[PDB]
Amino acid sequence: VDNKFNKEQQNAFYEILHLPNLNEEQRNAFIQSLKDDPSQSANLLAEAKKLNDAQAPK
Repeated sequence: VDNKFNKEQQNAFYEILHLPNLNEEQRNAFIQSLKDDPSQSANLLAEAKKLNDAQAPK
């Protein structure tokens, strides 16, 4: 994105797009959240990361 978001948000976005033990509802709320407030992306990353890892297989 050249006029939409920044790399920090798109790198985080891809990071989220790569979560294998995530769900649509979560991946959606996150992606959307990222699309809403790109500034707090790193937060949605660490959050989607903690969630994906926390909600993953034992």
